[PDB]
Amino acid sequence: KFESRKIMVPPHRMTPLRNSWTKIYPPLVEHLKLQVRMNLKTKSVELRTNPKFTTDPGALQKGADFIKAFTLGFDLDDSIALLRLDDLYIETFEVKDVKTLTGDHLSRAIGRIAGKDGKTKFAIENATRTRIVLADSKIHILGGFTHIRMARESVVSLILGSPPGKVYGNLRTVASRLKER
Amino acid sequence: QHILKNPLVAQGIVDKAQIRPSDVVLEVGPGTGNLTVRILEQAKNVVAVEMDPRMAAELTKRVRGTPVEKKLEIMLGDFMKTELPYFDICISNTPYQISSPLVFKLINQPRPPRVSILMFQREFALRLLARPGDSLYCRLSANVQMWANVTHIMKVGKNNFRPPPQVESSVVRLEIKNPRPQVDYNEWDGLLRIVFVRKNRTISAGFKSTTVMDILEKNYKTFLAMNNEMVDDTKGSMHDVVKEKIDTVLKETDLGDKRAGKCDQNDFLRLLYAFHQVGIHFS
Amino acid sequence: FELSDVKSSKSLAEIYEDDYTALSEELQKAHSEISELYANLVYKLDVLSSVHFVPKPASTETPTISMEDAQPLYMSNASSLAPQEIYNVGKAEKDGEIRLKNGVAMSKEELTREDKNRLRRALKRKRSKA
Amino acid sequence: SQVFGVARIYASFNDTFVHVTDLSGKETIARVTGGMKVKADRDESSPYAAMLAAQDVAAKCKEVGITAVHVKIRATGGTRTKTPGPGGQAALRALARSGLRIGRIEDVTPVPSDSTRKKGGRRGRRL
Amino acid sequence: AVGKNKRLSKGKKGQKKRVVDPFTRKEWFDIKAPSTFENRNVGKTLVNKSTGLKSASDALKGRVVEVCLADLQGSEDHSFRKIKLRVDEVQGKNLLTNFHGMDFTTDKLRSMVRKWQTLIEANVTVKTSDDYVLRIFAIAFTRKQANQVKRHSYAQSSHIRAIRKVISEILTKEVQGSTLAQLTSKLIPEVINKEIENATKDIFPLQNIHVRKVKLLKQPKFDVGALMALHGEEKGKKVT
RNA sequence: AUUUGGACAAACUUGGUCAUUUGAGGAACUAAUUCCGUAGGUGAACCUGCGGAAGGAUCAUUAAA
RNA sequence: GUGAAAUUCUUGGAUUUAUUGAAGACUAACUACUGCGAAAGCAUUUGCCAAGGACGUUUUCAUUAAUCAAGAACGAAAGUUAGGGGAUCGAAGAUGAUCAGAUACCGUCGUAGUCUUAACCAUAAACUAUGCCGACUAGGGAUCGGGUGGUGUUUUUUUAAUGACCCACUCGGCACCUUACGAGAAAUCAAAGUCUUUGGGUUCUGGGGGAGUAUGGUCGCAAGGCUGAAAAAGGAAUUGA
Repeated sequence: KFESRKIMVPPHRMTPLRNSWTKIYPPLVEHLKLQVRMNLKTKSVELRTNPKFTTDPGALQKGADFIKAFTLGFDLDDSIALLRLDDLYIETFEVKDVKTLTGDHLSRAIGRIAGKDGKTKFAIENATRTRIVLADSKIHILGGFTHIRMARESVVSLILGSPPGKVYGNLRTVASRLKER
Repeated sequence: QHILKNPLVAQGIVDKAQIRPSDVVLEVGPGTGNLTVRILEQAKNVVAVEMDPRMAAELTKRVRGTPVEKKLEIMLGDFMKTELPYFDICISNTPYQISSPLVFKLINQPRPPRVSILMFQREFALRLLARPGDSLYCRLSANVQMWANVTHIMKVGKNNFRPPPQVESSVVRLEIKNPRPQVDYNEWDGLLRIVFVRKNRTISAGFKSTTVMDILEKNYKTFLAMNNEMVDDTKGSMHDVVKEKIDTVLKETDLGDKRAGKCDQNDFLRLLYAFHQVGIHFS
Repeated sequence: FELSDVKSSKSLAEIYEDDYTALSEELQKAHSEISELYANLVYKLDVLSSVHFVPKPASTETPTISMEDAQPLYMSNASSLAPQEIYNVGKAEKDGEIRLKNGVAMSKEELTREDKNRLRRALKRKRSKA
Repeated sequence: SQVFGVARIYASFNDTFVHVTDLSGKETIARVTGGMKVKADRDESSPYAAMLAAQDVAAKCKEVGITAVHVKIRATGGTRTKTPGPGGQAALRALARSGLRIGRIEDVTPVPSDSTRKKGGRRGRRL
Repeated sequence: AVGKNKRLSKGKKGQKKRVVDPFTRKEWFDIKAPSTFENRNVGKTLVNKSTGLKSASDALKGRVVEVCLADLQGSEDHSFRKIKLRVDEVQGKNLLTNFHGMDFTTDKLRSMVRKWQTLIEANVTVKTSDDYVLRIFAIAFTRKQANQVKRHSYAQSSHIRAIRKVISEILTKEVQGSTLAQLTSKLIPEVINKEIENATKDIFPLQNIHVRKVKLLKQPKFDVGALMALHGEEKGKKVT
């Protein structure tokens, strides 16, 4: 009853996949019992589950999601967390999805999201217990459902233009409330 | 909120209010209560309305013990949905968002007060004082100018507020025309709305819009229905036959090519009279 | 409090493990350290300003013995408690009664009218004093 | 040996449909919906909601006798966003767990070549 | 919401009782693909009923299934293409289908389009010898030489226009000399794009040359004989 | 269709009638982000449409096998 | 649909699914510190009409040039007049909810506009916050257009193209990185430089903030011309006397 899945890897995320590959297949094969492969002649990773060795039906889907998140550009240990639990999701969107920005404005907006030395993005991640990755313009958020909702909320305010000072204030408020609860 | 910080401007408001010792004064927005104590000193009866129990309680504890307590009255809650008894003078320091409905409720108030000293935004007060032919002229300006006479009093900077807001204000004196002119509010409102849909166009074009002729068609049709007569058959649209009717009235008036921003009250009322004669009623 | 604008050293896996698992252990660490070093200081000053020899106060896992024990080592805490603090008496639970301090329990209904009045005036003057 | 359906997973931004159909999408088999399994409206687009939705549709599909499904996930597309959300991810996981044989996953999100204006207005939509 | 506090709207006035039992009243049909592909039996579909053979025949004359050549042919390397078949002649539980269109998968398109090269899209409308008016979209990307050092490989508008002309004339020559069954037989093993490469090999070195999409626009007068031949008569059992 | 005479006679008035419900005194008892051009604004301590500007805080990945 | 809801639409089956059809805009990814243009501005395909820079040139005229008031051409978005079309978004407006918190102030409908032709309007942080023409004064790579040369791969060979890459050179661009023996109060500037105090040609222009005041320095904008009321413990109080 072997069951298969295929997920492609862009090139700029294909070098690090090789670099940290040796820390990738052990969690796939030892704890999920999931035969793996990398068709480097089609730049894809193929996960197939064996009829007899695997146990959990959902192991295949969690594995596909884990590799997919790593492909979108998350750190290896973060993606491993996505394997470990069962309630971690990834949400993506774009600056033009929020507000149509052209060229230099869009660059400034990504600058305002990142904050100097990433201070802002790290603040959001630490506050709401999620991981954010800016692609060129796509931005991706990994975390629990309500957490990524809050992170998206703050990020969208940043995109519209609230300065990082006010945004950071709001973050510390919600952080205090979440810590007390 | 924002706190007043000038007893001299309070003195000025009272002086230009020019209270008579036989009056009853309706006060909106007491604040810390200096105006309340001054008006209780000057006038005969005072009723002050408030929506915030905290300033209400602080005011009543500030006034309790004085002999003017028998004459002062305080009314709590929102006052757009309650009954307001007759008051000879009005004084208002309210936040503006209710202030516009305050103006219109006061004008609509049966047995309207003699004078009302109000505080408004600088822009809003320029709107109320907007004379025809001035850029600020608005439908609100037309309504208020032909149901009441308005006149500026003084201008209040943002710096005279704790904490200061960022829109400069002013104090204005509103005098309801007693008696009210014998014109229908709803019809006059419909006229102003249609003509001021875009204040700098031509009224011919403003009528040339679609939904305006649709509504006018329905109104004239129900008018001729209650009068119990039928119209001549139109080759195209009933909206178009009443459109040519409006064309006739516009050409005979010779107002079709005039700016809504430059027409005065007199032109508007003459146009309304022409419509009333021809059988058009916007309400 | 304050947030951390530096990169988090532990990923989601770890922070959720932490959420899976005296106020601040750092606070007790600093407290213990300052206590020790202050003991050192008072040692130094007592040596300087006393008249008689004073020894260095002390030096500063697995099951431990307690050589000091502020009880005779054969006394049960059930026997070290005193009757007042394990049961005083207080106001009765049912609304139909009042229960004074000295252990009488009253029923509001079976009291006579004058009794009702006198108990009243007593409660009134107590509440007035308070 | 088996038979295939097509599970169309419309993960809107504040709801989720899991609509199973036959090949050729004509004959709809079972359709459930977020709030429909979750009686509220904050949670009408929640991963828990989609999980229950997919479980029930797996039941109904196993009723009809279809054992495998290709899947076409979808976001609202258009001028709005264009990537399937947590709702769709949750539905997919729940169903593959439920044990229908997943055949081929696609993301058929309608991506406008050249869209009209979007609802926000010049100042920007959200917040 | 099915909550108690979700107040009733005009809405839930008069319902209808679930008594129909739809998937008991319905019925199963199996379809078959033309003889070009290798696996011709693919999936089954549902027909509302059979009381109206009008309904049965009409539903299955409107149907159009859409499969992936990997499933159709057994080789997993055609995973990204995806064809559309429409059934138009039905007989004895068993549907006969012919070619109706092509596409890639959105994943593959996003996968091919990268950032430091030029995209070229050619677009030709033609008609086969079978009288099937057709529309073909092809794409190509300007790759780079084996000793490039320049970061990008951009082509000039002149090279772009030349390559578009070559692609257009190749596509139209091929699919005007062909027939539609012959068209699919060519389009399966990626041979038109091998031609496109081998022709444009002197203007500019390209990569990822693909016939992106095929679109039917008009169909000729129907031909049941042609269908049966393309797929490569019966008695009953004496009920009494 | 219309017409005669009765009783019933709804309903109304003026009441009478009994019946039941519902205002301040007396008298008891119990209980205790900044900005620009233009256009507009009536729930305006300011807001909105359209086109612009920075005179506004960039982290991670990235040649190729 | 939002933070939360709500008008709204839904047994005459809405949201969703499949196959099509129409209508009007729009031209995604490819999109870069790249291109074009006098600026505003300009991205689907093919065709036609003219136009343009650069480069190549042992072609040609032979000072025809530079700076320049008046005037003219064009001039984003909004706006006006008259026609056309009117899918989408959408000032005004009409409405829902007004629930704490605004940390998370919006939802449904929508005139005018947006689109188009013919005229007006002539303004923007129209920015490289800096009149133009000429000349000289530092190194370095990359990149776009043209040309010359070299060399091997990619290519192909009596048919119609003979293009891609690499390397040196080369004019001309969009910008960039290093620094100035220079300049400047400093930021910075390849011009904002051109050896201590000054002449390459030419046009326009000049002699901070808030406050407090005088106004004949001046321009706007107002009203009414029958209409009026007379001191309290004679308290507080489930808390008191």
